[PDB]
This record gives sequence, structure tokens and C-alpha cells, in this order.
Amino acid sequence: WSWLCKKYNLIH
Amino acid sequence: SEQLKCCSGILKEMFAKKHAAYAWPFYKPVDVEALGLHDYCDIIKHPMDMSTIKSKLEAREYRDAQEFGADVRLMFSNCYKYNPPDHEVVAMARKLQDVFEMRFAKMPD
Ligand SMILES: [N]
Repeated sequence: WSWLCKKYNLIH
Repeated sequence: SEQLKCCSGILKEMFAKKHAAYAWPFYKPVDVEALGLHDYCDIIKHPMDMSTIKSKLEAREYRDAQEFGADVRLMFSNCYKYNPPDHEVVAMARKLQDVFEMRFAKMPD
């Protein structure tokens, strides 16, 4: 739900 | 000084909800430890994000609008350098950069 979670799923 | 106020307005629209669907990957610094990008610091020597740029505008670190725009373009170059060309985050970076370049060029002189 966080920016880091979205960021993680976007890059990897 | 008046152009530095425009730089704050440009970054404010870059943060606005109208662009959030493609601007959000650049909101905050790339946390290399939390995101598992164990090669980022070897490739990117000068990281930059919209939140750091905002703090440097608030601290009046940028002398002119050209130095502000250099940090904005550094943020995009880091994304183009680290990620593959066909990556989805590269397309999102071109979108946000097109928004920046237009407003940065249309800045009152
Ligand atoms: N991913």
C-alpha cells in the first residue's frame, strides 16, 4: 500500500 | 527570485494529483536498501528526487532556475541510466519530463 511497496513492484 | 518562485510552482504541479499516475516513482529518494537495488549506488553516483529538490528550494540552495532544472533533469537521467529502455518506469519518466520541460520553457522571463 505504501510508496515503497508500489515502488518495489514497479521496478522488479 | 521571481523565477525561483516559478520553479516552486512547477514542482508543485509535478506533485499534483493530475500527474500522480506517472509522477509517483519520483516523489521520494530511491531507497536502495528497502527496494533491493544492490547495484544502484554503483551505477548512480548522484541520486536525485522531487522531495530532495523541494527541500533544496525551501533552503534556497538553488542560485537560479537553471540549477533547479539541472537537478530535475538529473533525476530523469538517473532513471534512464539505471533502468532498461523498455521498462515501464522509463515511459513514466518521459511523461513527467515532458510536463516539466513545457512549464520550465514557458516560464515568464
Ligand atoms: N517488477
